[PDB]
Amino acid sequence: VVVEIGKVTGSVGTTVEIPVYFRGVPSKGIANCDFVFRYDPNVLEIIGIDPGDIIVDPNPTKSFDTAIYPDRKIIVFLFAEDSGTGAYAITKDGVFAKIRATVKSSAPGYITFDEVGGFADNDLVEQKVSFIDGGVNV
Amino acid sequence: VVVEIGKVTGSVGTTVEIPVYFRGVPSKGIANCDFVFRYDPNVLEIIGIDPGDIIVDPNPTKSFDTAIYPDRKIIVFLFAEDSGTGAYAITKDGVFAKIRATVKSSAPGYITFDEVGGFADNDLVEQKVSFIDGGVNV
Repeated sequence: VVVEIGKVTGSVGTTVEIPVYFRGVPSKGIANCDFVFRYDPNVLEIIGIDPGDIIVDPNPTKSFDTAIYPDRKIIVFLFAEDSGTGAYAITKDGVFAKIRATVKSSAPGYITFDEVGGFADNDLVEQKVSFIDGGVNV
Repeated sequence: VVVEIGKVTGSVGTTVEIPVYFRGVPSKGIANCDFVFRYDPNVLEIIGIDPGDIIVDPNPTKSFDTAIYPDRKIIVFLFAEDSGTGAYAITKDGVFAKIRATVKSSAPGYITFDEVGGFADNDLVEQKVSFIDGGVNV
């Protein structure tokens, strides 16, 4: 399993979307996972983070949650398959989330992997994961 | 509204419980809130964090969630009233959560307030909050 933060470009004053990709998803699927990303609030102002299309839960906001802490310079991602039967597990490669941010400076806006929490398939077995960094104008 | 991390004592090798108190809860209740705490993984090893009795949701784990990041030295608390009607809102003073940790050293084990996210009543109005620090053997 590989998690990749996309690399995009944008002008000062405009709002961009940075996608987070999941690839190499196992057959059993991913029932839950959580991780933290680091960013610079002086370059990028996070307006919101939306669930990707791989989130099969009919009401994505139930299974997907995020917390943003500017002062700490971190973003927390928490995914917990809401059905409780493994029904809403992530089973296909694609877009996991979309970060919406306003570019405040032309300085590079890095979004880097900081730390992983859990990351397990439907049988609650922990998976091997690798993260690739990205950001805006990098 | 005041959030207080309790102060407890314990011996090296034993497991303790540090309670988190909520006081001055408004009439409308608290529908959601999130915040981060800092700790030292060399002194305290967090085994788990359980929802307090003020969490009225019949299945507390639905409305209450936490993430623990040892390397980053932080604990993230996320409360989001699960009914979606304001039914499971926190409406009375009491114990919000209980941190279970194994004491690994007799050095002071501080659990300090780091940053707040949201904190609103049932009408989605943001509340004024103050945090008091605590920990083990402090």
